[PDB]
Amino acid sequence: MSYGRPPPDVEGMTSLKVDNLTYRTSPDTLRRVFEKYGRVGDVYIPRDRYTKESRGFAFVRFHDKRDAEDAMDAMDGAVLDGRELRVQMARYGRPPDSHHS
RNA sequence: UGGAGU
Repeated sequence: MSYGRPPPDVEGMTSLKVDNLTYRTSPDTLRRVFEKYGRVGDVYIPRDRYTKESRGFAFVRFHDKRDAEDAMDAMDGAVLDGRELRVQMARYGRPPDSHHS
């Protein structure tokens, strides 16, 4: 079982974004950790789709404004080693293509 | 480096 192609509603929701995954974090943790604030519409990683050498972040996505600004006002900048969280609103949309030619 | 999904 996998995401495949989860259809969001980004055209009518807050579409929050989160990043700054530590050298020991994963999207499954980023989900259980940000799900407690309310809900998450997606939690996914570009992982260069075939090289995964980046993984320095995991683009999580929210829909509730009140739960998106709260998770941001309650976890971003809560760092203690040089990088723990970075969360703010998205202003950029899904890729049409970045992995083929 | 703010997303490369069948």
